[PDB]
Amino acid sequence: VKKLINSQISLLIGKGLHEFDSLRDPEVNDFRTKMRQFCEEAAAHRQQLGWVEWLQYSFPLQLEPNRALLVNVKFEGSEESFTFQVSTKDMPLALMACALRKKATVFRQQPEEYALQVNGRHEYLYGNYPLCHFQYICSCLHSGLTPHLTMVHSSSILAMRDEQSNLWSLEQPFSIELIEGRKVNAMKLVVQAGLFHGNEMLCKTVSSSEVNVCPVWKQRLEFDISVCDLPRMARLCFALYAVVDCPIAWANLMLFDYKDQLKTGERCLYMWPSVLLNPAGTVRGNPNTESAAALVIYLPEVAPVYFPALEKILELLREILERELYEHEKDLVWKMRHEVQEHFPEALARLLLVTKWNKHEDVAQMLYLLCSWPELPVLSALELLDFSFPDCYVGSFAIKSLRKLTDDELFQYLLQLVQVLKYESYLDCELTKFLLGRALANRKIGHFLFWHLRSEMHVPSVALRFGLIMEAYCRGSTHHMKVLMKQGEALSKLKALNDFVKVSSQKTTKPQTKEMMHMCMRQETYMEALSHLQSPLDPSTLLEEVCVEQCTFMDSKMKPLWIMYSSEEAGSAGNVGIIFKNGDDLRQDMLTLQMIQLMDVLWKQEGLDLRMTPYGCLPTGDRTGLIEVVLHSDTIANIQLNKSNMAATAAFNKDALLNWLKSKNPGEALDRAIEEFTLSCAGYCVATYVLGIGDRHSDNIMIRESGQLFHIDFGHFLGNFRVPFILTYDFVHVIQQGKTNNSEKFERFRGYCERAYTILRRHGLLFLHLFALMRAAGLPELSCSKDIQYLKDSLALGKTEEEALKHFRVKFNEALRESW
Ligand SMILES: CN(C)S(=O)(=O)n1cc(-c2nc(-c3nc(C4(c5ccccc5)CC4)n(C)n3)cnc2N)cn1
Repeated sequence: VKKLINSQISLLIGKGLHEFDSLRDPEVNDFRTKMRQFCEEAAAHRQQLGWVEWLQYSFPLQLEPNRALLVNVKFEGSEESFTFQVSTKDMPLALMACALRKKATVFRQQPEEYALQVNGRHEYLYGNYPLCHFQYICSCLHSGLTPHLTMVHSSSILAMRDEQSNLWSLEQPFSIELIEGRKVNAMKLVVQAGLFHGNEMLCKTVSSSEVNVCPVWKQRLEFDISVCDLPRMARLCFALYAVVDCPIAWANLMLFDYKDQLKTGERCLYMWPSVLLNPAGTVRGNPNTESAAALVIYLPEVAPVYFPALEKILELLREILERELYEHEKDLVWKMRHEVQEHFPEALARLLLVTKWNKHEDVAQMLYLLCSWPELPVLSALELLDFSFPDCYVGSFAIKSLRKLTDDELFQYLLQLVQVLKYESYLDCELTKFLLGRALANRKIGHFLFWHLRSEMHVPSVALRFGLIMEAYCRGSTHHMKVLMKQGEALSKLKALNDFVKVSSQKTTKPQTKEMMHMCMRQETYMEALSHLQSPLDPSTLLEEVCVEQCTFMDSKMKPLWIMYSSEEAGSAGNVGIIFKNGDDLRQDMLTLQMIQLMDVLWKQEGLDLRMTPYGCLPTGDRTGLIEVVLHSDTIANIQLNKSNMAATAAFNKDALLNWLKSKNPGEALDRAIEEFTLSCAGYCVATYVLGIGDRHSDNIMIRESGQLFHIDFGHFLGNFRVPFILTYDFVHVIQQGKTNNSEKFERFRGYCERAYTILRRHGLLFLHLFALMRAAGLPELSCSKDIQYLKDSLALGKTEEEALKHFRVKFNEALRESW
C-alpha cells in the first residue's frame, strides 16, 4: 500500500527514495524521520479542522490589497440558476441568504452552512468581507462580466476533506593536515584555505606549498584562531588553483556536525568546479565521485567535544551613526550593546555585524542580549535571513519574528525564503520546518513551495536538500502529491510535444507542424494527460478540456507552445491559456514579474491601481517553465504592422495604436481604454526604470484590447544590456487622446509616474532586502554588489523625498527629449 506512495514520490520529485538510503548518511536519515513525523502531525490537525478552516486551507481567500451588480447563483444538484441585483458592499452571507430565499419559493419550502464557489475554479467566497473585496468580483467589475457562483453546503466541503485523508578548555590554535588530491590541470598547485562565519573571515587566509601539477602535500595548516574560539556555524573553505593565476575547484565544510559535535578526523572533499575563495557555496560535496576532484584533509583529535548548550552560553554620536563604518564606530556599538537592545531594537543587524565571532566571550554576551531581544518587524527579520547573519541562534530569532507573516505576505516572499535554503548549513533547520509547516497549513503555499523546489532538482548542489523537503511535504499530503503528479504528467507530455514541434519546424511549413501537433495531441495518452489538472501557474485555475484546434506554437527560436483550455462549468472564466517554453531559464523573468506584482500591491494599498498585468510565469524544471496567457492582447509590433482590409487602417504609423483601440473600444467605450493605457504605461514606465529593464522594443511590450499596456521577455534587468527612463511618441500620442497638444492629459500622466515612484521609494529597503536574499539563486545578472547598487541608485535611497523627486523629473524630461 505505502510502497506505491513511495514509488509515486520518487517519480514526482525526480529522484528515487532508494538514492537517499544508498548514501547511508545519518543526517539524511534523521531529517527524514523527524520531518515525516512533523509533516504527519500537520496532516492530522488538518483532518480535524472545521469545515470553514478547511476552506482557508484548500482554497485560501484571494482578497484585493457602493454600486450595484448582477450576480448569477446556482446550487450543486441542479442546472437552475438565479440572477440577482446585489451590491458591491454586500457580505457573501446576504447573497447566500437570497439564494436560499429564492430556492425556497421555487421549491415551495440557514446561510451560515454555505460557501460560494467560483464556477469551475478552486476559489471560494466566504468571510466578513464585502463582495468588492474579492479579486474575482473586481475582475468581473472591471471587465463587466457576470460572477457565476455555486452554493456549496458544509457537508459537500467535508466530503472533499474526508476523500483527501492520508568547550573553553581547548585554547590551542585551530589546525588541519592537507594530505593529497586527484584532479586535472596544465605550473604548480597551491591550496588556499580559510575560516569563515558567513561573509566574514574568522582569521587570515593561510595557503599551501606550491606542489607540482603532476598531487601530495601532507602539510600542517594552522590558523590565527583558538579552538575554543570557533563559532558554532564555523565554515572551513578551500580553494585549488594553478599558478606559475588560475582557479580549478572549491569546497567548504562545517567544523561541527548536525549533532553539534566538532568533526574528527579524516575527510574526503569532492570539490565543485571553479569560475577567489567561495564562503557562500554549499558545505556538501560534489555528488559526481567519478569526475570530481577530491581533497583529503585531517581533522586532528583534541580528546568528544560538543558546542556548549544554550544554558552554558547564557551563563557566559551614537544616534548620528545609526543612519560600512570605521573601527572606532564599531567599538562604540559593542560598548553600547545594552542601549541598542533597550532603545534601538531594529539596530540589531548593525550590532550583530560589529560583534567579534572569533571570540566566544563576545558571541555569548550578544546571545544573552538576543535571547531577551524583542521581536523585530517583518522587514527587519527579512534582512536577518541573508548569508551576512549565519548564526543559528540569529537564524532561529528571524523565523520567530517571521511567524507573524500573513499567508498573503509569505506568498510574496516565498521565492526569497526558498533561495535562502541554499545558504543553509544543515538539512534540519528552523526555516525548512517553517516552510513545510506553512505549506501544510495552506495548499497555495504548499503548491508553490513544491514547484520552487522541483524546478531545481536538476541542479546537483540543491538536489538532495530539495528532494528531501518535497518528500517530507508529500508525507503531509498524499492527495496533493497525486494532484501534483497530474501536473507533472501534463508537463511530461508537453516537453515531448515541444520536441516534435522543434524538429518539424526545421523540416516543414508551419500549417504542417500545427496539424501534426494536433494529431499527436488527439492521441488517448495526450488527451487524458493534458486534461483536467490544476494550473501549475495558479492551483485555483482549473485547466479542464484541452482545446486542441485552438492550440498552436510560436515562431521564436525555442518554438513555445500555445495551449488553450475550456471548461463547461466556468464558461468564460474557464477559457484559459498557458505557454510552455523549454530552452530558456525563466527564473529572472519570474523574479521581475514578482517584483512588478509587489509594486502593484504597494500601489494598490495606497489607493492607486495603475492597471498592471502581472501574468504568471513559473519555472517547473530544467530550462522548462509555463507562462500565463494574457487573452485578448497583442504586441505593439503586430498592431504596428498595419494590415490591409482591417478596421485599424492607419495613414501614419503613430495612429496604428489608437486606431486599434478605436476598433476594440467602439463609441463611449474608448474613453476608458485611454485611461487604462495611461495608468498602465505610467506603471510600467516606473517599473522598468526602477528595475532597469533594457532591450525594450515593440516585440516585447503588449496591449490588451481593454487598453492596458504591459511588458513581456524580462531576460535583462538591473541595466544589464545604467538604463535611462523610457518614453515613446507612439504612447504619448495615445495619452494625449490622439491630439498633437494636450498637456492636461500629459501632466496628469506625469503625476501618475511621480506618485508611483514616491510610493516605491518608501519601500526601497523592501526591494533591497528581497534582492539581497535573491543573490543565493545564482542569477548571472544578480551575482554581486554592483547589481543591488542599480536599485539603490534608481530608487535614490541615499537622498531625501524632495531631492529624489527633482532628480527623477530630470530623468523623465531627458526621456521626453529623446522622444523623437
Ligand atoms: C516573447 N515570447 C515569444 S514569450 O516570452 O514566449 N512570451 C509570450 C507571452 C505572452 N504572449 C501573449 C500573446 N502572444 C500573442 C502572439 C502569438 C500567439 C500565438 C501564436 C503566435 C503569435 C504574438 C502575437 N498573442 C496573440 N498573445 C499573451 N500572453 C503572454 N503572457 C509572454 N512571454
